[PDB]
Amino acid sequence: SIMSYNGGAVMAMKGKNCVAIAADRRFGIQAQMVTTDFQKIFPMGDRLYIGLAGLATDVQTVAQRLKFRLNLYELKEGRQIKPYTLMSMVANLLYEKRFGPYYTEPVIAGLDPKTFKPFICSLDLIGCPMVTDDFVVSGTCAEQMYGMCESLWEPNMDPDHLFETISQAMLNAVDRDAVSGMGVIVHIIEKDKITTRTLKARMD
Amino acid sequence: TQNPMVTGTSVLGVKFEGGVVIAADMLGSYGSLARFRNISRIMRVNNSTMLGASGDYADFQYLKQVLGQMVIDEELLGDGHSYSPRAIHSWLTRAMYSRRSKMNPLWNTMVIGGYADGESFLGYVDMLGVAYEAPSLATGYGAYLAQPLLREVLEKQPVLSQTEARDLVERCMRVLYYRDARSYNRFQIATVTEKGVEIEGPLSTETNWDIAHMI
Amino acid sequence: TQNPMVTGTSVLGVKFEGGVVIAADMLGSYGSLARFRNISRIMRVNNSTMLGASGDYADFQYLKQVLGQMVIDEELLGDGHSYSPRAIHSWLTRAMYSRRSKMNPLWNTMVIGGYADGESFLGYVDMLGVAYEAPSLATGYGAYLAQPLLREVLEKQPVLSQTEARDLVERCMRVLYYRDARSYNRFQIATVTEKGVEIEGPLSTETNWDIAHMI
Amino acid sequence: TTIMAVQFDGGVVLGADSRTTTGSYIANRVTDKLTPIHDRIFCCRSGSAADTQAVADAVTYQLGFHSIELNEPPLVHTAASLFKEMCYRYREDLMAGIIIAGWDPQEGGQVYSVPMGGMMVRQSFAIGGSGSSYIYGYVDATYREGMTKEECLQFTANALALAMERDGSSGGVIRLAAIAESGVERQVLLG
Amino acid sequence: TTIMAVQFDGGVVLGADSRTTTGSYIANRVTDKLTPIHDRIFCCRSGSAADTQAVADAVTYQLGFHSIELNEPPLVHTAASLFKEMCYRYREDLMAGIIIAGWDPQEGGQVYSVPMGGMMVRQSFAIGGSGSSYIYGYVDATYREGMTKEECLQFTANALALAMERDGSSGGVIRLAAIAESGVERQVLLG
Amino acid sequence: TTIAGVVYKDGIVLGADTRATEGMVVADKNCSKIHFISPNIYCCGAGTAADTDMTTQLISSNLELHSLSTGRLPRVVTANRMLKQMLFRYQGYIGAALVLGGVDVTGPHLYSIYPHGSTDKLPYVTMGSGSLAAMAVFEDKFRPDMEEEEAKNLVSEAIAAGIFNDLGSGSNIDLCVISKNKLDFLRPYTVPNKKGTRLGRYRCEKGTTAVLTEKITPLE
Amino acid sequence: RFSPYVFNGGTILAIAGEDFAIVASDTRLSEGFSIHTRDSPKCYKLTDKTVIGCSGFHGDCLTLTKIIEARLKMYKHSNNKAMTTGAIAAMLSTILYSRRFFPYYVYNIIGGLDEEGKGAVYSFDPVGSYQRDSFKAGGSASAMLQPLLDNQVGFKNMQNVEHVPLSLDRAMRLVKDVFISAAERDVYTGDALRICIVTKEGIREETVSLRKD
Amino acid sequence: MEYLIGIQGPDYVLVASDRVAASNIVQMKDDHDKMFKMSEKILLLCVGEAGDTVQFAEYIQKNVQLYKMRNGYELSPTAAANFTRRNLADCLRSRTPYHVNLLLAGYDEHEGPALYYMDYLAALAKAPFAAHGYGAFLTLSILDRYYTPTISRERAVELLRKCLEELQKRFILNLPTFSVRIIDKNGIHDLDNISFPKQ
Amino acid sequence: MEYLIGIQGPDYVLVASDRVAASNIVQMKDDHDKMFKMSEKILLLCVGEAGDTVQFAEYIQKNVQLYKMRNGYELSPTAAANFTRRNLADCLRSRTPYHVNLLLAGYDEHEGPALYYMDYLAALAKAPFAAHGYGAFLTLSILDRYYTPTISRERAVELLRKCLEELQKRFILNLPTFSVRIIDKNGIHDLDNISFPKQ
Amino acid sequence: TTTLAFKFRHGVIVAADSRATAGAYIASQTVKKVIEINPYLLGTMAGGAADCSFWERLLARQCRIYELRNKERISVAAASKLLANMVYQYKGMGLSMGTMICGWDKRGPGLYYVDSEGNRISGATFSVGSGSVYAYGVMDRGYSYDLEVEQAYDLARRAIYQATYRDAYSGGAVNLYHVREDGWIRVSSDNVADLHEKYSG
Repeated sequence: SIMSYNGGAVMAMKGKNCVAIAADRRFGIQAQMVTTDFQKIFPMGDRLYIGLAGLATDVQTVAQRLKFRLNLYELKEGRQIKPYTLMSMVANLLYEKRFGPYYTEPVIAGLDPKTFKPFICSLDLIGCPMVTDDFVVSGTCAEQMYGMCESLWEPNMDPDHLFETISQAMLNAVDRDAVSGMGVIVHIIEKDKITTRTLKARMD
Repeated sequence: TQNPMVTGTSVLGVKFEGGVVIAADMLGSYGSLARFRNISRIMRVNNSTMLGASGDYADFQYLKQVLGQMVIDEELLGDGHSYSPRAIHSWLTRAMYSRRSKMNPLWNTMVIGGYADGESFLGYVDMLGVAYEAPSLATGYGAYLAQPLLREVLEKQPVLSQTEARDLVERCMRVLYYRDARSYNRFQIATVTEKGVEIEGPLSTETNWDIAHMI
Repeated sequence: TQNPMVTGTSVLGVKFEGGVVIAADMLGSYGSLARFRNISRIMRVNNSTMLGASGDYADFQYLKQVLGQMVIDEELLGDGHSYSPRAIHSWLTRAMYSRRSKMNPLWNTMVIGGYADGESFLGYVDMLGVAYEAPSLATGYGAYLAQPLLREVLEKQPVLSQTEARDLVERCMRVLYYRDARSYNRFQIATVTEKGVEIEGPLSTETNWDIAHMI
Repeated sequence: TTIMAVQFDGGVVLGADSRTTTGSYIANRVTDKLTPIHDRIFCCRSGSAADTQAVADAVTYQLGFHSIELNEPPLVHTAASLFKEMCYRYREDLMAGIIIAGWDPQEGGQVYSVPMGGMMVRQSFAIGGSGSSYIYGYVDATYREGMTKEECLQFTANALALAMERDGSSGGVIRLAAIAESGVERQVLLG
Repeated sequence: TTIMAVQFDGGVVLGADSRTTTGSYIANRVTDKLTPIHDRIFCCRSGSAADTQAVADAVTYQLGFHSIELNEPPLVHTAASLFKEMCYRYREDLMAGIIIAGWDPQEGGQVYSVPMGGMMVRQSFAIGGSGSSYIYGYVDATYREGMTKEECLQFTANALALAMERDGSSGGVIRLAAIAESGVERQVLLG
Repeated sequence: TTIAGVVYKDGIVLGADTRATEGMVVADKNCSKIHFISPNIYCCGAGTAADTDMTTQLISSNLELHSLSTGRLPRVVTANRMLKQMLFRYQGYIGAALVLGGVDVTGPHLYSIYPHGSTDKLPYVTMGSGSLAAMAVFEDKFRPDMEEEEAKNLVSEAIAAGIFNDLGSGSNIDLCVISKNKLDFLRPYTVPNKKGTRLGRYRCEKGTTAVLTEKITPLE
Repeated sequence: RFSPYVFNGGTILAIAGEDFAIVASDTRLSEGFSIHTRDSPKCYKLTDKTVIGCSGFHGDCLTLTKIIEARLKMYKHSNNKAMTTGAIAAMLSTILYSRRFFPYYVYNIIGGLDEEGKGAVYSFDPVGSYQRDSFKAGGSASAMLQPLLDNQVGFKNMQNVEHVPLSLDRAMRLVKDVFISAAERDVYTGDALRICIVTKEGIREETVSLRKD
Repeated sequence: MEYLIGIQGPDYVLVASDRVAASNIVQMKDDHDKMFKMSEKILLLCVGEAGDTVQFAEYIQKNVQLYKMRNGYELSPTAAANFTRRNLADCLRSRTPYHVNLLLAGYDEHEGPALYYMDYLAALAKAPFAAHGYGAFLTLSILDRYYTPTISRERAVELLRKCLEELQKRFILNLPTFSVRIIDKNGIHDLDNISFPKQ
Repeated sequence: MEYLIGIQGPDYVLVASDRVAASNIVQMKDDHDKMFKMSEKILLLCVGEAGDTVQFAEYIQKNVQLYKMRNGYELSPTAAANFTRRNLADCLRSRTPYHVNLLLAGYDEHEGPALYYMDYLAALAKAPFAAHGYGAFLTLSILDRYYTPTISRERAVELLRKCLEELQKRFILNLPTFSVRIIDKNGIHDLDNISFPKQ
Repeated sequence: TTTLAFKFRHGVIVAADSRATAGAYIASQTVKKVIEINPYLLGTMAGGAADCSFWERLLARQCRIYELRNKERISVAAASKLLANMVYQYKGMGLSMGTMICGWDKRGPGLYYVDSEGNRISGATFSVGSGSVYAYGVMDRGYSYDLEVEQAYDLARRAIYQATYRDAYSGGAVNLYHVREDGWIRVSSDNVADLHEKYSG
């Protein structure tokens, strides 16, 4: 399919007072890779990120249009954006192309700007929002990511075991996929700091 | 129009000495179902020209509406001018040709009869904008069936009286009743003269079935 | 068979304590036309097993012919052996599977009910050779409509008496009359016991239309 | 779907089944197939459901606005003219089987037929719908000129019951309406 | 094409139009749509012309050979069984609308129906053909159990005349046949 | 997807389920399918999930605009007329199957809306993929002018018939009871499907995953 | 017009132990958006040391099972011994390839003991290529089960974790946990879980319920 | 079909293309140029359809020159690359899409050298080497074998010669000549043309 | 795609083919042979599908050798050519047609040299020169320009070299090497291989 | 899928990957794609799993009967020819087969290539698969006829590593066989993740 033209995998997972998000690194046309440093996770303010997967054209295009609407929002209002407000903003942007749709499926993760409350959601390619309490996934290798997260997720987890859970979920699911791989990057954010780690994955 | 829903059938027409006579039946078939078996398919335009049509009937009511307005619009001027039957044949040709060029045609086939200035007129109009004049016309299957009966008489005798012409149509309308699956035994005959336009009522035919007793 | 001409509709069946009850209607619809409104769609095989079918009816008369011969051919031996209802369910499966492999299938869907050796039996046969056993069966739209009414009772109560089961079918046959465009208000009920195979006559339903007075 | 309309000396008589189906499943078991437009003019609709509901609301808007200007009761032929304008213009887009009937002060009872093409014709009696082909030879052997009102209520009830017995898309319950100078007599029948 | 068959106490009554068409042109204006098989068994055929002529000659060959062996008059159910064997086997190849009727010494009058599928069923009365859908609701409101022969000749004549008036593929002339124990009374009617 | 509604002697009970699937994979175990319209009118959605969400917010925006300009309580026939006239303009491209219910001055009113723009007023409706299973319970067990708990028992039974048919839900049967004065809204009304417990040891170690490059960034 | 295939769902799991083999499957038989039955196990005891599972189109699963059981008897009266586990896997590949141009729509996994008393699992494809593995998951939920068993059984992508072989009791709770997680996200899975255990003492069966939606 | 190559160095960018302009069997022109000097430190390579290469790339060519004359200074190679991607993606969902494949070579005074990759679906990438065409398949694994990030410009021409001789061996098309540029802190320098005595 | 050439002389036949066995981009074999010695004075050249060349031409190869062993003498090149045409035309209206293109080169003791042409629709022709493939278009007008019926075998190799160098110039495929035979009153003699230093 | 084979002074080297996919889904990582026909013949699996598995097993059934009748091993050119004729009867019916035949012969080393289309050709170097064109570059740059034994082991092991890097349908382990005059011998089998640390340094 068109979603299977470049591959990709984005996973988010909710912790106790923190939230983690991960993605792969491979960029390539259908069977031939090109590079291993393709960005799929974009910062939208502090303690609030977004992940994109699907057609690599619409990954870079939507991330620039959303940044266009964000900076105009944060200047007419002195405050920063709330995580629910971004989800309503993205779903508006996708539904405007109702019949010419962008081929991407976003994943939003972040904390509350005032309190510590984590937030995860994901959307369809036309903008049906969906908030959960445990994890959201998107990409070509979706079913592999559901099988790992249903077994490894625990309700209240420190940032140590949250890191080890989403690492073991992403490493085992992506190695079963063919068109995803070549490295995995992990952002784990919290109230005090932001930790970015890259994992030792199979480069085949 | 891409799909004609309710259709008519063949329409005849032939000149004679001092007038034109036109006949058609009164049937509104829908596919094979003879659904509307009492309708009129001949329109009396003002005093000299006269129109019958085939093909789709809902499109015929549209042209019956538009031509009805144009005749009224000239009579209100009162300048002593009217549309000649050749002028209606010119206007109707440009209406059909412009309509197919938008690829949204009018599914009809129309016969225009008229008598003006001591001259008979008998004109054909196709769906695709093909138009000509002839001393005898026939649409539908009547171009295959009744048309050789018309041409044999006119080549053997170029002019016809009114009683010869009216008798000759009733023979051709009889033959169309035998061998057309969309025919009906109830038709009407319209005739222009110098006295005006006259439309006869729902006439009928007389059939023979003596060959049914044969094996 | 590539195009089923004259078709039936849904067939119900449910076990109970010491027997199996099966119902179907008496309609031979041709597309939307209810052309043959008095036919039987339930065949009484010898003394324990019993067959109803859906789908094409001309194919059903073929299997009614072939199964009718096989039962006669065993009774003439007189060795004290008969076909068990599970054996008919085995034979009919291989007949359907062999027929689709030639890409010339039999357009049916068949329900086999039987009671032998103190044991009820209720089997399904698909056109494509898909077969299974169940305590309740339904073909056609009845798999969408009457099947949730069957399963709710059997999960809340695993065994049923004969009067409970026969009353429960008449409720499900009533509901199929309301919301199936190929239904008919005349059906028959066949029942196996240890006493044999019994087929009731052309029963009817009782409808309610009090919601028609509402807006 | 089977619809029915017969005029008589006083006014007209209308009738229809219900059974709005979708494929082989009945979506609506009981349905008002006949619709008021003005106080004396009804229509019974056939074809696509969402199309004929949209057309009948537009004609009611136009005819209802038109009579308040004239301060006069509308003509039945005026109402049938408005359905012709929408159906002929928006052909290749709609599937409408409209039959317009109703009493008029100038002309009494009238029945008009607007089939899927877009033509318009006045008839003594008019039927339509999918199951109309089955009673189609019964109706002209049974019709007789100069009926009363109670005969026409008996006439259409036996006429609709044969198609409702037979056609799979038809059946349900019989809805009837009698329109005259006095009032509108609507009733729901089964038999 | 419209064919008709009604049984009564003595025997059966058959009837058909002629009008063999091809597209929208009538190829044959008058046509024997009903065909003798044995001295007491007729059939009236519908569907493809070249198919049903080929089937009826084969059944006449088989049934005519079969009765000379038994030295007995054949059964009507035996004749209807032979059409079922050819139509069910050679389905997807034929378009046949056969109705078999005739008097039998063992059983009197019988009417069987073999439609395009290949099934067989006995009926009190049976119709078929393209224009059969139009009189289809007239026939069961008019049918009455326990008719005489002269009523059934009147019954089928009015029944066929409505479709022949209406259906474009039907019409022409009415051919009737009455089969009883005595003889076969064939007549050609118009009205 | 299974939604249903009923009209009892005083008001309207609506019911729905809690599953959204993608292909044949359960995407959501808890999705709210009963949408707010006005303080007396609610709506259930079926079909394309994003088409029902964007439509049910637009009409809920206009009725808030209309009632605040009028100064009185909205009518259900106003919400019906807006929806059937919107969906007809898109020629059924917007795939939305809706069940509309509310209590007006005139009383309770229940509608069903098809994505081409055809509407029906009925005492009880079912929509969705599992609508055929839920209509079995209504057509067997409906009687006019039921009481409160008799109606809530019927809808919770009818939705549960669709859940044990396929494409049911990770069942959390939802109910919205609308009366002349009291409004109810119950998300976990009945939870019949419980996930079984996990019986395995899945010992994770702080350091059982190799890391190539770490990075720390403080905040404030 | 007539199409000769349809999909029925199902999920088959097999694990080769050190001296055992475990074959498990659900009992749901579905078609389209309907449930035919909630009691239809996919396990089949061929011999006392070999269990096969069959998924995919159900009409071919009934045919292919009856072909194999006939040819087991044809081996035995011709060779005076029962077939081994590896001999059945070699025979089945010829049977599946024999209809190469009108294939069986069946996924097959054979689990059982070898001649040395150790576990053996042979996976298949609808045309008849096979290989011996330690664990495979076939059917509709196959993509939801392979990445987890690579973590637990194969110990892939794990750092500083020793490789203890899978005991029998630890392998039981792994099978019971993967189907609970699979029944949440797959719609073609539920209503029961039939588990067969092949040891040197016979074949044990065990049934664990699942969610019924 | 035709070929591009993108060897990136520590302080230089080595690019090369072919010189063939064939028409369906015959080879009409054997000294064709596919190199477009956008600025004094930015090249542009374009491979695509018959008309879309000249129409699109000259639209970018004259539009970057407008930025220079109007502001007085030159675009960075990053912003110049990221302006081109905006023009395909806007013109993609239209009745007239452009079907070309690009790669960009630039030198910055602040960021050093740069290489970018472009698909006909307008995806950007920052690569240490790239290639296009059918010859991209055979050759880039050679270039993946012997690449060193700290490589000299003399080794890079030698590695380019290794990369082209295997395309002379196992590639069905002819491709005799190959034009070569180099970009450094001074500007675009033209290296000598690469041809092949085959046998 | 691949190439054949058929220069006929007064008492000799000069034939040459190419040596390429490519697979869809790559060139798997560069010393492939397309020349089949049917007899001691008859060659056979075969160009066609991937399997039909080896299957059909070896069927003719072993069947002419049967005529030699069984009768004791050799077929004429006319009858040997006209037997092959009988085998395509019989096997044409079948479920297994062969799609190959042939040309035959023979010398007779009574009739001298001979050259025949064969289509995949099995039509015979007696030609003074012929060619197959896409390179047949560019080259045979050169061969039509400088042909003389009374030509020497030294001019014919020179005319062959003119005929091949323009295929080196304006033809998109690679085609580096070309094997050459010659047939005279003595038998099949192998001339030297023709290769090309391009630049 | 990526296989390669080349012959040199000291016999024939055969190497292949071990990844088998199904669409975008990886079935396994431990597929033996080099089919051991005899103690003196080796065949590969490239394009179609059961097609290459069946017909080469049927070839191994055939060459054993030839050895029992004639008391002599079959030649490599003969075994390549028998496989070409069996496949050609099913031409157009949709077989996928692209294998190679390796083995020592009385004429020396032997290397033939066999398609499902009927391309029986000999040669010195071949590489078949989806990631085959990634192997032709790195192998032909390093190939010589006079390579050493340990040098040729490092060449083929490098060439599969560069193919599995760029291609998505190639991975797993890297198998390596060596055909000697007496018979074939298995050399080694290395994982790519172990070769990644060795080759990167």
